[PDB]
Amino acid sequence: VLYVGSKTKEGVVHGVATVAEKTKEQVTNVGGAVVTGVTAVAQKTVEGAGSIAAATGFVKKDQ
Amino acid sequence: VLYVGSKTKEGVVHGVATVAEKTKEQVTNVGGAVVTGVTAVAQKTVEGAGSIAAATGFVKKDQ
Amino acid sequence: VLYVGSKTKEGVVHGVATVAEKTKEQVTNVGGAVVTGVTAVAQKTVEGAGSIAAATGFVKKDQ
Amino acid sequence: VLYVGSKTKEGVVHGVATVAEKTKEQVTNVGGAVVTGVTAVAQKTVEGAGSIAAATGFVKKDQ
Amino acid sequence: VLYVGSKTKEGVVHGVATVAEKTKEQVTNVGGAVVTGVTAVAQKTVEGAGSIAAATGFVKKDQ
Amino acid sequence: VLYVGSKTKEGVVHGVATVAEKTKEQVTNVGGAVVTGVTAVAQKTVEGAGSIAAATGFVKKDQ
Amino acid sequence: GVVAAAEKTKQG
Amino acid sequence: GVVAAAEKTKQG
Amino acid sequence: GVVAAAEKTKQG
Amino acid sequence: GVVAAAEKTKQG
Amino acid sequence: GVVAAAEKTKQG
Amino acid sequence: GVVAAAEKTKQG
Repeated sequence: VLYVGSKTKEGVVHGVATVAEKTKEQVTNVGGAVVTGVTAVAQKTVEGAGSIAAATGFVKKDQ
Repeated sequence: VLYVGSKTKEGVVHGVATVAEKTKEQVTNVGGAVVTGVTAVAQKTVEGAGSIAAATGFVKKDQ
Repeated sequence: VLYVGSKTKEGVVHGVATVAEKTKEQVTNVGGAVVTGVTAVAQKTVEGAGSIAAATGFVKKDQ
Repeated sequence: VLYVGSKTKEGVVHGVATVAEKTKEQVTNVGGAVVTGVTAVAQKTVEGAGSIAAATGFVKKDQ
Repeated sequence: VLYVGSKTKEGVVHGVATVAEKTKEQVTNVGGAVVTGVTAVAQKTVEGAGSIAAATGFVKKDQ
Repeated sequence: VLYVGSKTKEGVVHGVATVAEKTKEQVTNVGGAVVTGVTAVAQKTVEGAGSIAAATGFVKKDQ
Repeated sequence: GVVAAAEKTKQG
Repeated sequence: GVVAAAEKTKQG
Repeated sequence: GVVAAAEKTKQG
Repeated sequence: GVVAAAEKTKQG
Repeated sequence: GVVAAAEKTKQG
Repeated sequence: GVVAAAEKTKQG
């Protein structure tokens, strides 16, 4: 019984319940970005960036 | 029974309940960014940035 | 019984329930990006970026 | 467009979210009645009694 | 378009989300009644009683 | 378009999400009744009683 | 007549 | 008459 | 008459 | 250069 | 340069 | 340069 660096928990999601009742959902984009409905998401990243729900219209970089 | 660096918890979500009742949801963007409905999200990042619900219209950088 | 670097948990999702009742979902994009309905997603990344629900309209970079 | 006795609503429950985090629940009865944890319950009754969460130890009625 | 006795709603449950995290649940009864965990229940009754979560230890009725 | 006694709804359950995380559930009864975990239940009854989650220890009725 | 009973002894 | 009973002894 | 009974002894 | 376009006409 | 466009006409 | 545009005409 030493428990060195053990029984850890990092980047965990559990026990999620969700109900979504809609009559008319309508997404309409022109030259852009849309992110809708992200749920029950977990991750762990080492030596690097971590992004889960990102949106970007555009990254225009000319000469 | 030493418990060195053990039984930890970092970046955890648990026990979430959600109800969303809509009659008409309508998203409409033109040359932009929209993020709607992010829920039950967890993460851990080491040596790097961490972003969960980010939006950016555009990153225009010319010559 | 030493438990060195053992019994760990990193990038885990469990116990998720979801109900989505819609009458008319309509997505319509022109020259853009749409991400809808991401759920029950987990990952672990070592020495590199980690992205789960990302959207980008466009990455136009001319000469 | 007359709408006689229409578009009614009687005995309805909707849009309920609940989280219950316990470490040790213990029920122990001897010759009695226990009701625990009633939620999201609806009903309609015509010409008769309506009971939802009732408890009764005993109804002893001898000769 | 008359809508006589139409578009009604009686005894309805919808849009319910629930999370229950326990470490040790223990029920123990001796000669009794236990009701635990009733959820998302609906009914309609005509010319008669309506009971949803009822408990009764005993109904002893001798000669 | 008359809609007489039409488009009705009576005894309906819809859109239910549930998560139950336990480590040790233990039920133990001796000469009794136990009802645990009733969910997403609907019914309609005409000219008669309606019971959904009922418990009764015993109905002893001697001579 | 009916009878119900319980008992929980724990030394230590 | 009916009879119900339970018992849980645990030394230690 | 009916009879029900239970018993759980555990030394240690 | 790239071009995208959409159009939805509905009389009635 | 890029171009995006949409149009939704509905008489009635 | 980039261009985005939308238009929604509805008589009635």
